[PDB]
Amino acid sequence: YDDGTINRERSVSRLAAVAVNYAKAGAHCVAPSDMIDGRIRDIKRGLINANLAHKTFVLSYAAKFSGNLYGPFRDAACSAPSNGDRKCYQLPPAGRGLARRALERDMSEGADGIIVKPSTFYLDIMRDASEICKDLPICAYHVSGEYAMLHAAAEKGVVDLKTIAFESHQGFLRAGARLIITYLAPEFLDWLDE
Amino acid sequence: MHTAEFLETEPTEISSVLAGGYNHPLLRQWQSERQLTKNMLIFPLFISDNPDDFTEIDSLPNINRIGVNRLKDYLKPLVAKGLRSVILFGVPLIPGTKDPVGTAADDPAGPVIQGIKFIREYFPELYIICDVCLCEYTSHGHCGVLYDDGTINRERSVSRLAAVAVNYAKAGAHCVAPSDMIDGRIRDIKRGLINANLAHKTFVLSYAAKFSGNLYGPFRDAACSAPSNGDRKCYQLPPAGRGLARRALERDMSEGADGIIVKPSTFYLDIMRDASEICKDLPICAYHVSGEYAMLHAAAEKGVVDLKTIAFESHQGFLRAGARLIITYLAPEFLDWLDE
Amino acid sequence: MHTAEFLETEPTEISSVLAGGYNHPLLRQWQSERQLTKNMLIFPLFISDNPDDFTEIDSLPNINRIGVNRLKDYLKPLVAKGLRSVILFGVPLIPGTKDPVGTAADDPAGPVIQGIKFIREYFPELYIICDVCLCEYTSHGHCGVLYDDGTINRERSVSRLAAVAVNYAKAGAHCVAPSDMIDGRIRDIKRGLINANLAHKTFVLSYAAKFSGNLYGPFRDAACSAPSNGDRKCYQLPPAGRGLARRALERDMSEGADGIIVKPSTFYLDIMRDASEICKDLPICAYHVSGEYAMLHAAAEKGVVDLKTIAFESHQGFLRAGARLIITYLAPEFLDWLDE
Amino acid sequence: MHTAEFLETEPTEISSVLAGGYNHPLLRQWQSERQLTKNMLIFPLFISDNPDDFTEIDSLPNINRIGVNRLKDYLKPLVAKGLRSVILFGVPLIPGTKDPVGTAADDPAGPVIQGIKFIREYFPELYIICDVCLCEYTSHGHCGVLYDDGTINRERSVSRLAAVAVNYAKAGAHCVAPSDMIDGRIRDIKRGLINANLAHKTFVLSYAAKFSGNLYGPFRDAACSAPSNGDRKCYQLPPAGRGLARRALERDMSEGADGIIVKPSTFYLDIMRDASEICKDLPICAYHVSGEYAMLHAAAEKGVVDLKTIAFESHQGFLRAGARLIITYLAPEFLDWLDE
Ligand SMILES: *[C@H](CCCCCC(=O)O)CCC(=O)O
Ligand SMILES: *[C@H](CCCCCC(=O)O)CCC(=O)O
Ligand SMILES: *[C@H](CCCCCC(=O)O)CCC(=O)O
Ligand SMILES: *[C@H](CCCCCC(=O)O)CCC(=O)O
Ligand SMILES: [Zn+2]
Ligand SMILES: [Zn+2]
Ligand SMILES: [Zn+2]
Repeated sequence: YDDGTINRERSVSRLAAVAVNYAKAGAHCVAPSDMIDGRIRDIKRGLINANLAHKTFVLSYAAKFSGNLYGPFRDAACSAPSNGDRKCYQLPPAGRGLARRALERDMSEGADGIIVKPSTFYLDIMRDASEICKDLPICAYHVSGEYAMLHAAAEKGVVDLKTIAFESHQGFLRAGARLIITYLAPEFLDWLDE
Repeated sequence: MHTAEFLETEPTEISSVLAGGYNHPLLRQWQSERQLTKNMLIFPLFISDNPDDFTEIDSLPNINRIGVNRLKDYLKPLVAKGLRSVILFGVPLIPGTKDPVGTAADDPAGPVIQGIKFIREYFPELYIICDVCLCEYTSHGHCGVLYDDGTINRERSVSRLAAVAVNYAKAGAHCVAPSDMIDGRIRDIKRGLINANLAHKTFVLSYAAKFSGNLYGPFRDAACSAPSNGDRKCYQLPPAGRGLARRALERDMSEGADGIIVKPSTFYLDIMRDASEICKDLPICAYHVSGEYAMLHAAAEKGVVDLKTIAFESHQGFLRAGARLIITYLAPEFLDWLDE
Repeated sequence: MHTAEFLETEPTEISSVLAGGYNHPLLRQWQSERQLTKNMLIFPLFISDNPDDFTEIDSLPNINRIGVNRLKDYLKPLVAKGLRSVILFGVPLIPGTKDPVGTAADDPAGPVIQGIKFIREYFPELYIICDVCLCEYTSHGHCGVLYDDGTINRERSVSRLAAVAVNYAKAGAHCVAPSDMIDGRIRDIKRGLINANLAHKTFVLSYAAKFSGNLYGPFRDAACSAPSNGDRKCYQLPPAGRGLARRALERDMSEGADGIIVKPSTFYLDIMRDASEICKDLPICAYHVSGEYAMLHAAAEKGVVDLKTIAFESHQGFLRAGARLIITYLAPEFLDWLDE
Repeated sequence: MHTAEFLETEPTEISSVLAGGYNHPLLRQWQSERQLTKNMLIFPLFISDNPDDFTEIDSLPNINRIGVNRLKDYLKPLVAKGLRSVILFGVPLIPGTKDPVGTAADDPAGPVIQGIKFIREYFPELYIICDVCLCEYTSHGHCGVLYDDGTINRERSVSRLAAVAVNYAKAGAHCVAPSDMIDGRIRDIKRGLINANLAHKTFVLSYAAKFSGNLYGPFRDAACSAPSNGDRKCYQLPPAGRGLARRALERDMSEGADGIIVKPSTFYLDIMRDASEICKDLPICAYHVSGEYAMLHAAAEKGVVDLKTIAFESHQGFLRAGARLIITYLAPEFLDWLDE
């Protein structure tokens, strides 16, 4: 909006277009990560009208929280909320009630799956999701801050990288996830073999 | 030209609109099921049998091993800042003090009981929790009395444990927190307290869901006791074992726990949630373990995160998952922050 | 002309649209609550008291009766392909070896215990499960000690059974799987293991929901023992009895089962689901029975189905219904397939 | 000597004792939540456009393709034995009769509608169910109208389907059973029936949970139509997909299904159970598929099982899992057996 807060209507309108265009280009799955109210509905409707809903997985970041764990990401995809705070749309860390409502909402609006982000620090929300979205695949996102915290701790000798990597990621599966987005995927491609 | 495309959309459904509930700073407080207060905080104390002790524990940043004559000067600022509870771990370093049956566990001249008498005299408003285990007192560093083969002897171990716990309560501990994970020990501790006419005044805070893992590093570097010859996995639950943790939670509640501890904490938030449903009528306590505590200190130092920010995030995480109590090495920092 | 008519319809409701979730090969993997892995597989072994045995079991395609000196050569390829667990059935063929009280059940020179010692020595990474029953050892071919009239004697039977199970664990079995279905036997087996100081290391895997039926054909043709004079229906549950199976499941869990077996499997998938709710905190195991296994081999041979396709369909069926373990005669084929 | 050992045991706990409930033949009837009756049975009919047809369907033992002038002589013994319901599948073999949009589906001179008029006139006590799909009528053998690329066109397909279903009801079908699995088709069929003033008298029996698999073999060998160029997996649910089946069940109920079909049956008993909870207020119907039916015939012939025994076991299995209806090719045998 002219004031700087977010314009729901024009934003979701813009977002649905992008998602559809990614699917037109050949993406199998779109994962909206904006957290703007009602965007999954408009993305699903957009895919329907484009005759792509029958082949596009909508993987919503349904429970995405504000926090101190996104550090390295901004240092990669170069984009950190200049002038403002992404807390008026990311949920507050203490807000379990809102996350539960956001989970039911995205499922009801057409999500085929949901992402919980960050992961370790939100395992209880993953569990909540496993009950509310029991018929849907749940995906854990091990965020750059969580990933950097493990690398740092190991380097300092607090823990062993591979041990704490398997512990944290088995932690996702214990809490209800059956999918994991992780920067340690290349190491896991190796380890799971042996 | 590639121009910005905008799809036609439907009017907003009311059911979509959540942001009305967290647009303002005070609303993100409204949205919390429990808010962090000072009396929620339990600070662990490692008591040495050298009474003039004050030794830095290598891998436990800003945490030390302290003897009785250094205790009042260390605990006075904290109690005057709002500290309400301590959890005691004894670290007897005198040679000859460890033995097969963990005899020194309840030695009246031992660090724990002396620590109990100290605090009871000089800080009688302080709530005293005592860890109950043999690992700190055994020659082999395990949490119970072994069989000749080296596995654990359930019967003799719980028999030994109940004695210790009762003795800690006799000495004046308000709360006993058994951390051994040996099957059925809460029953025998409760029965022991009953027969000693102390059950009506002793809180039994069970480490009901305690997991094996890579997060206990600095602790062993403090209370000097890491499972020589063997692995504490045959009694600590496997990290993937949600089913066993749920069963262990129902068991300890049914055996008399007044409260339960989930340990470690951040990495087991889903188990805390499980506990909040199964043990809904009981206080649930999070233990932020030395490995978790050291991981945060390390990450901050490296610039990955801000210590105080991630400390508040992690600990509010405990409250979100169902805990209303927190055992944490960051209690002294939180005594400061909660004021401002 | 008859032309193709098309009714006017409403815009698509989002609530109608599911295909977004399974349009791609990797999504049909995403959609599974559990994926089939190699360590899920338990392969049954029939051990003969003739140590040089290797006899084809007529009605059990590609499955044989093997003695101790033929075991290492038979199990070596499998363990090196990923086999992690075996379930042992003894087949004593020596005359004079069967008797009223099933004495040979725990004979230290008997096929089971000798099989246990063999595997423990030459394959110490293998997890050993022992079937626990008397039917293979009794003169009359029934699963417990009878009354003079021929019905089963609960007390003496469970007394006899607990002894056998404990003896198998003494000999080194990691897991005992009682398959008799006699009321209360899990309690007495657990108590027996407790008193022998073996409960802390022995998995009790109860055949909690075992049904009467037409699917056990080849088994009797292997372990030579089909209910002479009588019917095993007065202890196996009736196929229509869902209520009894549910009660039997709660009972065995409450009596100490660490896991439960549902048998047969395909034809009882709804009971597996029932078990997944009642015994939600316990591992559930599917037993693909010799009749089910022979039915698939027969159907394929006749061209009704493809063996490997229907094998993966049936066994993924177990995982869908709640099982995370499978006892199956197709384990050797699955050791191969899961690789590719 | 190795003697039979017997452990000391505790008195019997009442909670252990279940056998009091199934010791007698009439009790295994008491124990059933539903008993199999004759009016539960629905027999499929394959109607050819050659009215003098009576051709054996290779892979469907004792089942044939029949034209209108052979129908009364074939259905008379059955109706007089207790048959109450039929499910019609048309098999138009005349050249030029298949086409892109499945025009022949609701051809008034087509086998289905002619079959409807036949039965309505000569067997007006018979309840008529019509399969609703395009696969039997399309040039490419798929269950809906395709996009140029070959995937399925949801809108035009459901539009085409609703027309067919309504037309079957106009012709006098009592029940329509859509088997295409295309998202949202039940809504449009119900709306179509409403607008035609037929919803008050037409049962909509949805194939809500229909899975991909290896069990449909003989069917394609009967109704001649197997997915040329492609795979019916992008609309049939994956076998491992319990979550999708549960969602599909809630969807079809919410869209107006009066009943639901689970197909295949034995191999999906856990889904039947799921359905019994989600669609608890609706009749649930089991479809024993041609592959399942052929597998039983094959297994019996090979001696693995007894046909009638395993037929009663499997079909009582449907009732145990929650079904109160069964579509089965063994209906004629069951008309006989249920009498004795
Ligand atoms: C980006 C969506 C996924 C979270 C990035 C995860 C990571 O690697 O840190 C938006 C997140 C944000 O920067 O607010
Ligand atoms: C000690 C009981 C509490 C866990 C220690 C927490 C910490 O600060 O690391 C026994 C744990 C063990 O070492 O196994
Ligand atoms: C044997 C216990 C497991 C069932 C055998 C499974 C098979 O391969 O057929 C007792 C079953 C019995 O014969 O009653
Ligand atoms: C036909 C609908 C009912 C399933 C046929 C049952 C049988 O007798 O095999 C469509 C199924 C298909 O061929 O995909
Ligand atoms: Zn300990
Ligand atoms: Zn038996
Ligand atoms: Zn079709």
